[PDB]
Amino acid sequence: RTPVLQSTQGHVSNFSIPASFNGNSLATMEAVYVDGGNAGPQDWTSFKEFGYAFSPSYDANEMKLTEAFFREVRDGEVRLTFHFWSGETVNYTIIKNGNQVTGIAA
Amino acid sequence: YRTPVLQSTQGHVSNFSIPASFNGNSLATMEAVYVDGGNAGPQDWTSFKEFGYAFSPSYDANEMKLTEAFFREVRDGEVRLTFHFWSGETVNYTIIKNGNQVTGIAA
Repeated sequence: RTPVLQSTQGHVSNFSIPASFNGNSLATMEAVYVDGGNAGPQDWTSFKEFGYAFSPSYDANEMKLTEAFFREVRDGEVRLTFHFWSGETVNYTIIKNGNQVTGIAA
Repeated sequence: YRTPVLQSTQGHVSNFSIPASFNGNSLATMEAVYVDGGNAGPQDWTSFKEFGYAFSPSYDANEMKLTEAFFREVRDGEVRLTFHFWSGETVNYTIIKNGNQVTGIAA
């Protein structure tokens, strides 16, 4: 099953993507720049750290991307891949300008 | 022109969403002041709160989100919110915060 993600506009300090949880449990998230390169904390991997960089908020139907995550994102466009306990992946695009971030669902 | 608008609700500070129609409008900003005076929410120096940080419209879901960060800077009690659209026109709403609980009352 693939319940899934809304477009949104937010701030780097408490950015949340509205998310229809009902379905799945999140396993991990990758982040890469559009034109290649791992994005976010730990440049040596595309896969980010649960809790530190991102965390699902099942009660609130939100995916949080933390401020620590955005500290390691160069202004621009980033594609996120959310991996669930299979079912299956879900892409999402984020555009970061300074403190502003726009999120675009696939 | 037109004023589609807001429902009463009850929630927790972590989350809080006000049911909202959407249409007509697009939100421009939101003010928050205590009933007894004083700017409420993050940035005491202005009544006008920060779009995206303190609040955000959720057009697809017909909701106004007030974030947890907003509430962290609201002293327990009663706050009047004034939502300003592009433009048509303002809409008042009352929130009562008690600890982690919040009640929202429509105009």
